[PDB]
Amino acid sequence: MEQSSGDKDGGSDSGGAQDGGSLDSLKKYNGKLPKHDPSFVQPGNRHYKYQCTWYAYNRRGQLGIPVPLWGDAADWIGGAKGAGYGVGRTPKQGACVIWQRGVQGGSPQYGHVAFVEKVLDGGKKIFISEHNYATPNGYGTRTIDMSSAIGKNAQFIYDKKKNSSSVDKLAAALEH
Repeated sequence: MEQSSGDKDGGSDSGGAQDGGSLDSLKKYNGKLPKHDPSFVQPGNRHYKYQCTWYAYNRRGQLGIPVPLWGDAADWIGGAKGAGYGVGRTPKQGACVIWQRGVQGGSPQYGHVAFVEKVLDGGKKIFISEHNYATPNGYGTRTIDMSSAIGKNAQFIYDKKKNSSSVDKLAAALEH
């Protein structure tokens, strides 16, 4: 089957919506998500490095948004309040979702953090990614329905910062 000379497929490049105007910070990247730096070092090494939170700090740094070290996964919503960050339930690209502890979609002891890769069907579903926390051997992606229990428990944290390359008082300094 051909339509010219061969058959090409590239519809998946539009398979999901980029949110574009995510936060305020992300819009300047034209909806393209910022680069990750494996070699980049973050001062957030004090907390649970084997927890979902560490993966979240790294990916939060990917987006060029430095955040203070928050205790445990569920704590992040409260920490955001104190740090002057916004919290919402709107699916926006890039930003990490926080599940509390004892809710569907979260790990009962800590809560759970995941990174939104895409906003699907308009914002019906969200596509998330992870490194190695819940998926062993490899990395996995999953689509969460915003209408379902998993999606309703997914809470989004919006950062006020769009400054990346600058020392943040909260991010780098525990004490003051």
